[PDB]
Amino acid sequence: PVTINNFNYNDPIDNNNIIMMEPPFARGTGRYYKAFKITDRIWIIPERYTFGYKPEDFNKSSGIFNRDVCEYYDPDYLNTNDKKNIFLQTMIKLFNRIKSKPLGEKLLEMIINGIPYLGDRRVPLEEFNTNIASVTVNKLISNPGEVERKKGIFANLIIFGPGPVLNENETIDIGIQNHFASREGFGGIMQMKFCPEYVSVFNNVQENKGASIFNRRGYFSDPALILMHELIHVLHGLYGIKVDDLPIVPNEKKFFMQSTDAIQAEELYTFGGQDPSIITPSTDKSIYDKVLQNFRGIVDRLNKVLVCISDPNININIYKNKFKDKYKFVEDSEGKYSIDVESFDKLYKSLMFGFTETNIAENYKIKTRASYFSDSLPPVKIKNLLDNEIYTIEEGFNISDKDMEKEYRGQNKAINKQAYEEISKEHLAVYKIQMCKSVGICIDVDNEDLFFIADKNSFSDDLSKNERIEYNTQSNYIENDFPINELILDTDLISKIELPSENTESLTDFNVDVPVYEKQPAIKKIFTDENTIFQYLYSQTFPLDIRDISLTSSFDDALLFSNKVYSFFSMDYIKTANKVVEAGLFAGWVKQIVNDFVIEANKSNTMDKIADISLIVPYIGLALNVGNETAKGNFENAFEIAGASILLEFIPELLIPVVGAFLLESYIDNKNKIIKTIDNALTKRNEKWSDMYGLIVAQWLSTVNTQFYTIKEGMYKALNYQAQALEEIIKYRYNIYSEKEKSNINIDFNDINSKLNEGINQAIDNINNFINGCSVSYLMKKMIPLAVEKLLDFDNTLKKNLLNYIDENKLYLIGSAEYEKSKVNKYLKTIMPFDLSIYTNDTILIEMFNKYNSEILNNIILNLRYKDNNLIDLSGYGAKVEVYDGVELNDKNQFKLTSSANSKIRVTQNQNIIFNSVFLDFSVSFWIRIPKYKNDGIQNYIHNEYTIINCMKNNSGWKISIRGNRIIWTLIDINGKTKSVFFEYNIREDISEYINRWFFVTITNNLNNAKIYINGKLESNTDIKDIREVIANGEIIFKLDGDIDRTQFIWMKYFSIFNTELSQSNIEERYKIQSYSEYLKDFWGNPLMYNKEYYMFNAGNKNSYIKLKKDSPVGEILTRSKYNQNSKYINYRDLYIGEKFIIRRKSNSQSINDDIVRKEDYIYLDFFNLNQEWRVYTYKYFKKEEEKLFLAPISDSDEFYNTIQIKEYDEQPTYSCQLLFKKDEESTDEIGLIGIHRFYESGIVFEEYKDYFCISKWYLKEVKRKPYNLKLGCNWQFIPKDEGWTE
Ligand SMILES: [Ca+2]
Ligand SMILES: [Ca+2]
Ligand SMILES: [Zn+2]
Repeated sequence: PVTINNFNYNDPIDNNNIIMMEPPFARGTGRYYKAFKITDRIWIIPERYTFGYKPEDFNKSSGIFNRDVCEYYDPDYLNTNDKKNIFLQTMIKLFNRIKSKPLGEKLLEMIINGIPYLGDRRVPLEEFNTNIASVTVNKLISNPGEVERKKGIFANLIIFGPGPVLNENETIDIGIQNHFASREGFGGIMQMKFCPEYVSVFNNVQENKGASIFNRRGYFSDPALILMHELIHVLHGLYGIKVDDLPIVPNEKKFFMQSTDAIQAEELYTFGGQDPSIITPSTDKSIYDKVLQNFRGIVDRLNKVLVCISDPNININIYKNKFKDKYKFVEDSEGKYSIDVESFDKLYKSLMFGFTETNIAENYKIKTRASYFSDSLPPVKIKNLLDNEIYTIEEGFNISDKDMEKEYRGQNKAINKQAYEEISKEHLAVYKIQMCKSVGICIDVDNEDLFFIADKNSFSDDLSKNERIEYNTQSNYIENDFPINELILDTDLISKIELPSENTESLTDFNVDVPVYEKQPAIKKIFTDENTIFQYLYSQTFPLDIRDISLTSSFDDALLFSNKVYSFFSMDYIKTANKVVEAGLFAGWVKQIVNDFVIEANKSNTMDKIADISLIVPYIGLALNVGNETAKGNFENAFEIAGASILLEFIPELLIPVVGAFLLESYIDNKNKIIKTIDNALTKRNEKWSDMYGLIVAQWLSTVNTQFYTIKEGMYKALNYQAQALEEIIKYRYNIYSEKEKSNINIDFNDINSKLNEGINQAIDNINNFINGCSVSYLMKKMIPLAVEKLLDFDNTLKKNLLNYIDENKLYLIGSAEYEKSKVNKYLKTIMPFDLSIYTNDTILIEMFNKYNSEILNNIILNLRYKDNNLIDLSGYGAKVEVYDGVELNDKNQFKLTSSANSKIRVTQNQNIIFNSVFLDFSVSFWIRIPKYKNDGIQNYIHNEYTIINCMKNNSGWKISIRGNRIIWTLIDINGKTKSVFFEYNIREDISEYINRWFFVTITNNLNNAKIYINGKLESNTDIKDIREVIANGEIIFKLDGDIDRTQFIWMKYFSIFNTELSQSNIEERYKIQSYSEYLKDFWGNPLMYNKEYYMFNAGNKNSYIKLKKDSPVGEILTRSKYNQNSKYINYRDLYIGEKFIIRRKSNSQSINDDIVRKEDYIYLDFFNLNQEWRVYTYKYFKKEEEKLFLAPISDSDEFYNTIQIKEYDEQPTYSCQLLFKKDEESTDEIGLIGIHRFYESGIVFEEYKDYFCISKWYLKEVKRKPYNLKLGCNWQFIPKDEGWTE
């Protein structure tokens, strides 16, 4: 158990637990400090830390010590005894809060027992030397009047009050002759500058801190966690493992980059959480090795130590025993000390990954920042930590009895205001970057708001070095984690060995290196005329001395006029916001513009499913103009084209080393070692893959995700500014009225602000998801594949290497040299799948990942789309696409393959996308229109199979071919074994849904089946378990190839590939998404047009058509003629028959050229009678359920309705549409729908039934039934002449 001593600042000196100490950095001169022993080996000195600081530095000046801290100054802190005593009592409570839990008590116990080795690098191995400034510190025994008697003592930790900057807590170790004992295994006296009342403030952007913009957002820190954070550094320092290694260093070549001090891996380990992942596994191991090496040096000293000259009273055994336990060395029955790998490993992990701020915060239920790389904010002052009404040893601020326990409400700035006070900005110092334009207006930006981007130098190149594979060689992995529960329950973790006496001989060699600090300018100017994020956000603010503003979509005016504020919301929203109204209409207006705000903010949930993009926040580009001029042009389009990478302010130069070559150890005649060797090189190869991935994740987190975090923050600020601006306008407008008018104006600013705030929170969530999705997208498509390339390159080089090896030893491999020849190939075969959770256990990151991977659209490895008269791949994987001259394309994303040699498309697929699941698992989807066979060429049509899409590599692959009325899918495994599945549509039907008609195809493949889907429905299946490997990433060729007729062609649209098997659900869903359009379709499936001749088809009367009756102004219904010629293979009904209709537009007399017919349009339905154009009418006064339509010349009789509204009642994809007659555009009185009705006719000679072109009210209720009755006689389709259909 740990004992926390008690005392008052005025208690008298006793030279034991209360002394006059001579601090290490005083170099043995200067005055002493009243020091209090709070526990063994730990001292508290309630005075300001002055070593290395000028006295005036304690005042706020025009400078700053650290560029990334809102520094608070106060030279009066601790300038009295009562203050010093308060400081003491406060420290006592914090230490008490700390040991209040097992985890904290152990940290304290580990620290107390982690006494520094007696000596350092300069000391001889056979000796213990206490006479160095990292081991002994002196205390003055003498009477106040002389330094006559000084005594030396051993100490582990000395804690002072803060230096010039109150909120800049720090742990310092002792350097002597340019070396640090605490960094080389010995350990040494640790010091700390600490301030308990002025704690840091932080807030999680992805989360809602009270979810109120008009209120204080954020959380303040539990000073006990802050202290435990520093105590972790102390623990590292004491055990001598606070080693230096390759640091994370920020790139600063660009003005938008954040400037900050280099960050050592130890710093990130201390914080824990995601941060350790920024330290590559490479460096992780480098550090592990350095520490191990340091321990080897100590264990060797223990086996050599003989005497201690410095203190003749030191008991060598007592210390050898203590140090043995400290470092967990093992001693044989003979007394020989040696390093035990298990014990070391566990001890190392415990100190670097067990004791972390993250793990501790979690155990003590204390809330803290998300990552070391989180924007710092202005600190707040806790009112009184000594008041149990506000802060307790057991719960800190989150006191349950006060209901401040849930959701860390006790640390919530908006909820626990009685706990703290805001700080006088007048005393805060903040490093700023002043961006001036070469002219000239200037903008100040906090160095915090810039983009932190790790320079390439931050990462290890170790992967590029050679490796020696020997029968004994083994893998190397360091899990950046540690089971906190076992750490807490570890029985032998805490020493049970006697702590030696702290009294020793006085220190006489005061040699030590003292740091010297100095401020630097708090403002750094830079010149740039760039109008990126910083400017855009700026243009959205206004001066405090200005209260009358106006919104404007002009970024340039906003900058030029203080009364002008930029808004990235809609033109309409902007106009309404600047409107001015009568007091009596003000309330209406307030409700209107506020609701409008929420609408605009909510556009953050926009979907773009047709472009295979689920979520997109359209206004991000206008709001920040971040990355590549994202404020110009249409953002959504730009995004569809280049994706996530267009949002980045800078594209990072990744470090992807060529994996060092392997060197295997040969063992002549030894059939065992030779094999081991081989096996090992294999395993090692896998370690190389993992290490490479970690290297990637590390760079992604510190150069990419960091930028995206900056963007999410920028959006939060942008949205906040918009609300503030609107609020400003509202207040201004309202205050223009008289008190009398105001009294009668019903307005509740609390509901307004609540409305805004809510709309913002919704938008923030959408924005956060969109951005995380982008980040993960960039990782997986722009980073990972490049690592895969070099990793596969490595594999190959290793492949021959291994073979050539087995080769040379085949002798000593005799009758087994074979069983391993394959063993090698079959290993370097199946590669390693990337798994984020392997390099981190951060909940947020893991979830981002799983979310991404659970979105089918991300399984798209090829998506050919039309753009600026050209087909490009928008999968994001960069496939190269060559579209040759003979290929015709349109902006309808339709492309045509002809019989010409140059009607061809070549796709060079990305070779670095994992596509070899090792069982075949992928899908292909596309729309197609296959022309009808030539009646005189039917034999060749059914006989000649021709390839349309071929993807082969080494006589293995897949292909789509066609033989007449049959489309075929074929696979060839590496052995030449083939399998196919096909879909054949019937060519003997009166009317076909497929011939010359656009239809959706989808082919799925999995270890067991090959399935063909047509329009969302499954049509064919083939068992493919037999098929072996199938190379599928070879070149893809789109071209007709086979004995085809010269007139043969094929139309294709939306060709795409997924590296997985699509479910019936996904397929049905893709069918619907791609079928959608505002416009109606024609019989063939192309968009319906105005001023285009069409024959009419009836879905309810397939073999019926319309003809003008000879003696009557009506349309009679005749039976379609059918295929005349003979042949046992074909049969169909003629389509180019009946009257030739033409759809005419209604409003806008902008001539009658042409255009697209959209659902709900009003039209005239005409047809050609000889040289004239007639029209279809309805007698307004028919009284029966149905009426025969009136067909006559164009005129405007008041007895006939002539206006028709085209409709779509079917909610599922269809080429049918319906025609409605309504009183007039306005009226909601539906006269009826156009269809066909049966009539009984009995003349003097003939007696029969005869169908007519009618209008009918019966259809009105029928079209509402579900499912939609496709057979309804009111379902029509328009057939225009098409080269794909001849009769
Ligand atoms: Ca790591
Ligand atoms: Ca302005
Ligand atoms: Zn730290």
